[PDB]
Amino acid sequence: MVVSIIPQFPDIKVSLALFEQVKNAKEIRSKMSELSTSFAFIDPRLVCSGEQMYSAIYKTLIEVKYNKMRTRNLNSECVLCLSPTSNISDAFLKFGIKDDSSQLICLKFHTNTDDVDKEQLRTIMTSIVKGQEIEFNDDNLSRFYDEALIRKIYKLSDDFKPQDVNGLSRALVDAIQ
Repeated sequence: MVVSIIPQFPDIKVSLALFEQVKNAKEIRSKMSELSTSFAFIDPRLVCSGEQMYSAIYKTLIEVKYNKMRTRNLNSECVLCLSPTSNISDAFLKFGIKDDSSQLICLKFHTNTDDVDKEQLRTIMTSIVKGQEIEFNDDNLSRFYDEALIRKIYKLSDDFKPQDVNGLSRALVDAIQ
């Protein structure tokens, strides 16, 4: 897993873990709203890069710090900011894990943590998720995204013709920012 801190928001830490060969996506999805106070579970088919996720996390803390929290918690707020929609139920429907998900991103905002307990967190995540943790990095995210779904959901122009994941990513960061 990765623990990420934005310089201009020094008291917030976000942990990101990536899981593959996930077996219990259905069970997790059924408890998604209840689980949101502890984790967001995001469908990697919609996420092509780390910078996409970091851009969403930044946008989240900006909206919350310099505006208003629209949802019940930061984990959910981040899913809302990752998505083009203004409605959280729509964001969960599109970006949350699906019954048929075989990979997932597990995200958690820590506000009160002075120093994240990485072994405890990993233990809890793996108690909830039945799958194999792999590194949260661009090499792995590049494997699991679905350009078609991404194009449709972020409303990318058919004219828009990226040459690689870097180009696609850059356009998503733009949509998000």
